[PDB]
Amino acid sequence: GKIFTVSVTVGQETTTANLIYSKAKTYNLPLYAILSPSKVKGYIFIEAPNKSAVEEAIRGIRHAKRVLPGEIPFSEIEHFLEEKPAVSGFEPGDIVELIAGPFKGEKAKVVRVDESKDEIVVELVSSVVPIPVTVRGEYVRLISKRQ
Amino acid sequence: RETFVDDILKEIREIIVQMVPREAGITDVEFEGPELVIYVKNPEAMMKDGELIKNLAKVLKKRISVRPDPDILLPPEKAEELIKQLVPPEAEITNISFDPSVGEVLIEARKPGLVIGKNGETLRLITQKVHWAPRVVRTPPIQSQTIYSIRSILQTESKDRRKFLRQVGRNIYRKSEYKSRWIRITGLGGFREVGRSALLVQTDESYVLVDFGVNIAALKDPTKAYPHFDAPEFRYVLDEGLLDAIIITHAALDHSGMLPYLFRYKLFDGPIYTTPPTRDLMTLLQQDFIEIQHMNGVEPLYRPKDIKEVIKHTITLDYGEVRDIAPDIRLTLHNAGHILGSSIVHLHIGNGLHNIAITGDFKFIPTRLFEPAVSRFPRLETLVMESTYGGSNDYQMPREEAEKRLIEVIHQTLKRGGKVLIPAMAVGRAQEIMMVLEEYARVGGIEVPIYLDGMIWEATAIHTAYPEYLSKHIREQIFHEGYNPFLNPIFKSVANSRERQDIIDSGEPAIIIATSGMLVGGPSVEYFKQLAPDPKNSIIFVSYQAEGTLGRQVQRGLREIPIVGEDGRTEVINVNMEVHTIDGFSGAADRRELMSYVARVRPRPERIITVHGEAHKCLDLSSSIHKKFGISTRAPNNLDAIRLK
Amino acid sequence: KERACRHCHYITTEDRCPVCGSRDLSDDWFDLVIVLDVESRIAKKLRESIPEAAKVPGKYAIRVR
Amino acid sequence: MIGRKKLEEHYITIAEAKELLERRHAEGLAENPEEPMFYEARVSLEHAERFAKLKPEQARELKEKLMGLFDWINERIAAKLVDILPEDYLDIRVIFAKEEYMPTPEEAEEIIKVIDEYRP
Amino acid sequence: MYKLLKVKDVVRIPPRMFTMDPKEAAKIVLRETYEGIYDRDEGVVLAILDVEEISEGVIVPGDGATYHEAIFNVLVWEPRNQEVVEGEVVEMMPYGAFIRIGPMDGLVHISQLMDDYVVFDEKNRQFIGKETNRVLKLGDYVRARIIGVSVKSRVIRENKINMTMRQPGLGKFEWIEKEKKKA
RNA sequence: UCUUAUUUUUUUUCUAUUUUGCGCCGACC
DNA sequence: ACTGTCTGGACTGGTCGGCGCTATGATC
DNA sequence: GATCATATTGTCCAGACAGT
Ligand SMILES: [Zn+2]
Ligand SMILES: [Zn+2]
Repeated sequence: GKIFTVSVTVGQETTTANLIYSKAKTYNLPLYAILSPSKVKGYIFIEAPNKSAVEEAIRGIRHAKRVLPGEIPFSEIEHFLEEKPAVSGFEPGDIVELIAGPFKGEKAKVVRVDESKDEIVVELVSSVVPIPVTVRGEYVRLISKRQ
Repeated sequence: RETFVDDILKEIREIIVQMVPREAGITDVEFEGPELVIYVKNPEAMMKDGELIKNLAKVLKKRISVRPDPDILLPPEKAEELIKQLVPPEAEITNISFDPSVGEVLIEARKPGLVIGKNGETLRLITQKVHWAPRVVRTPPIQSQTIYSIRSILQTESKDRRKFLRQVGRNIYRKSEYKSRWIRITGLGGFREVGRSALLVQTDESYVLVDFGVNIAALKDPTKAYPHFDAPEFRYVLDEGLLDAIIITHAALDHSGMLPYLFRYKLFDGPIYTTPPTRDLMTLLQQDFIEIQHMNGVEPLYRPKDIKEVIKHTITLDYGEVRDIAPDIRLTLHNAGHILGSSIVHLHIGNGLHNIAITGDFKFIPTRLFEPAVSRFPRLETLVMESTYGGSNDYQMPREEAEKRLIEVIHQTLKRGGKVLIPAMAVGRAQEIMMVLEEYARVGGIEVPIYLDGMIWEATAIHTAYPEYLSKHIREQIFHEGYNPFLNPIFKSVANSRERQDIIDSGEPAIIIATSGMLVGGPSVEYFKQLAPDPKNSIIFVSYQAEGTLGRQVQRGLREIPIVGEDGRTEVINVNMEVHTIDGFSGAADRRELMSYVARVRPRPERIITVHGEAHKCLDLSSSIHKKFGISTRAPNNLDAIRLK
Repeated sequence: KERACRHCHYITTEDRCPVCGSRDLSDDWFDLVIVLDVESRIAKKLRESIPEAAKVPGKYAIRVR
Repeated sequence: MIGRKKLEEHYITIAEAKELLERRHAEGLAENPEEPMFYEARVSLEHAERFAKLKPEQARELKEKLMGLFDWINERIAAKLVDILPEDYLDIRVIFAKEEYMPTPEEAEEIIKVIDEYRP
Repeated sequence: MYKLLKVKDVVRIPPRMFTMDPKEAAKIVLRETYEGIYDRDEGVVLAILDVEEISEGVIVPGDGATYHEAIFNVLVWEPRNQEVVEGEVVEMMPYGAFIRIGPMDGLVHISQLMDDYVVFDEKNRQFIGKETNRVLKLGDYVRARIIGVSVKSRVIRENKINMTMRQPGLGKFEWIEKEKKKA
């Protein structure tokens, strides 16, 4: 089983993965596994014996652009299939950017972070008065590590 | 939290179908803000008489809005014709708009009294003959840009407004009539200080914010410029989204300055209950504040889109209208008398459990512009009162001889051919000066034109748009008589700097009402610069002057004020025109006025909280009230919680 | 609607979970994983992280919120 | 920066500046408008005539005497000394505390009775 | 600190001043150009005294005006750091007192006016000492040295001057006389 | 029958003044 | 040191007039 | 029905370069 990359349209990787799964189910394809992480945008991973099976399976789908010639080592995608909260690795005192939520497109500074409630507390840097707000841990992205 | 809105709606529908006739065809019953909306298929049998609607409103304790179901709807191009035919031609209808998503017709007319009806029967007849629920608004005789912008925003965002109103109605009626275990009053600002007022009414079920404001004087220090956001109760309320409503006492920067800041960072998503004049004046003042903050070079507090969001989240409440704003809290607004739309907030918590009356800024003596403050309530237990002039020696001079002195000074200035420049606030004393001048000129005393410059025209237009919020004399003049005091030909407005230069260069006597009391900005500075060297002119100050400003410098008798002119060179203003100070037109209650309000309030409150003033003045007022009447008076600082019940 | 189980992290269209037989269903889920072979390496990585997942071919996830 | 380059720079005293401002006032009076100068120059002339402790020629003589008496002092030091006109050690100390040199009592005294000559 | 400078510069004389003397025209242009402004390395440009030497004019392309290389005398005022100066209080407001020392107006902090919590009397704009019982009023001669000059702008009024007065030997002339009496 | 902690006064206004681009075709000098 | 080959750039200016184009496959 | 992220990556002359 070798890992290959399939480039797809951004925002609909899950739909293309489901289409490939249906094609494999109804067409007897030698496909071993398909992975589509939510963090990775526009690409999916396919575990298959060879790249030829990958390009044959993705053939006929207009939303699958191409298959990258290289082979991804399993250590690169090992961390993807690991049970780990998104709030891990976030320490207070740094600066983050909020991807989604009511504060979309805003930079803030982490004040309190907890992993039990899968939430984080951030103070807006643009706010003149410091008012902490809570936002989901997966809704932020680290921009600069500081204490 | 759990919600019982579905059960309440089901029982309301059951009560309706028990009482309302079956042939009316009740289809949907929902909550829009604090009101109950019922959609019908046969409005003819629904409102054959107003007695049924009144009985339904009394039994349900809801603001009943009966609208035709969207299944049947007359075409707008024909509905306009039927509305024009049905409405008498005396009421000049200016605009007709249709909302088909929820069946509504907005009629913007110059005479809403004829459109609404003698007892509301004209609206019922219109919505019976045309099958469109009517809402009548007043066409201002003087066109206002802010009111037109607010109406356009409310019209073009009907979907978002309807969704917000539906979610507000669902949040308000999450449970039935609930008796609160405890009632608490917390001051996040404006306690033992002037400005940045903020009140928090806390129960075990709902939380209510009152007149969230900003401190203009202490804007350099963020700690004192804004209400305390570090309060654990406020942090809990804003963090968990438990703020049920925000009520603004009156439209001013110390009571509504920080309102768009919550919507700028999406800290609040509920409704803001306020009177329509308060709403329009608050948006005007917020826009002006943002403009001067952006001009001064500092970062603006919020964007105009935040003011637009505030407009979209604003619910208009008239005087004396009781609305359910929280499962245990009912809100009503009474005439404060301070400015246009100024409202004393009466919060009734529980079924007779407690009653709070937050006066805010108010005036008790009967002024020409506004009626005296309402001192009678159905029930009163806690009274929160302003203490701006709560000192023992704080005694404002009476209005009669103050206006006599102003009139005689203006007459002496115009006798020698000079020009009268009257710096004033955007709202409040400026319109009072206009009314005094109009009363003086109506008898033939002066025929010179009066020029209104720098947003005073906008405030005058807003005042014209809401004449029912004015005094009894002005209401009698406007409604019963055909004479509008604001529509006098003497009142003129400029269009650009060319008209201002023409006014300055004109040799005829004239009266100019400026826009800034401090002469800090607006056309006031230009008028002062171009009229100071002429000794025939005069300047009248109707407001307090702040140290370090041009107004205080010219009031202190400085005959030569050095200022930064063009080309970066110091140019001196040789002040030869007469300087007068008549500060008797302040809209704040006097110490005698506060004592009279305390003595004449009905019923007597159990406790009085003296806020909105300096700490020494607040303590003096509380001690004086306690010594005179025996009522328990408190003057707590910020971040102080008082358990009323 | 689309719902994902909380115990075995299986993605199913109907109410019943036909893999683990539990009555907990979550409307919010990410990280769709498609399993077609038992011995496949990502299925083994799912097994060591979630012992009750990647038992039969289908759809799975690592985290459910 | 005034002009393309500076040729000579001198620390002028209060009295000579007052004389120059009086000459400018006379020139402005010769000029047809009644305002000779701007606010800053007129205020400077008023301050100079309010603090006109010494005549311009007396100030020049005192400044040249200070310049020729010692070597470490400059035009600025002599101008400041003739402006203040010290009488004892207190004002000399509060003048020279932040300066490069804290003068000894003997040279402070010699500066003192150089200063108080023809002092009003 | 007052300063006299000899400055060489190119002066532009418009054709409307051709009939006048070149020295007078150059002086007029320099007076209307440089007077009343603030320079970073020179200070408050107070006056232009005279023009000593002038040169033959040069006409640049695109402009009919004539450019002359002229040397002239400028009287300026330059505030120096840690420099002592005597002035008169002309303006008093609660946060600090404004004293006139020349073309500029220095600001003295109320906290640091004296080693005593002096109260500001709003009735007559007076300063009253709580313990020293010394009264500061308008028109009183004072002496203080400067600690802060703001040269962020070329306008004289926008520039800010802050002095120090809490040090001994400063203050009113009567205060200095009383301190000298003790010594 | 017992260790190792400290303690206090000096910053001001409720607000303001004349459509490009791309490309084609045709014609003239 | 010669010799054929690969790669890169420019192809007169101006004017009158017209014609025509500058989103779409999912999502609730 | 009304919205919304994404939307693929002809000739000729002169200078530089492998090949013999
Ligand atoms: Zn107020
Ligand atoms: Zn399961």
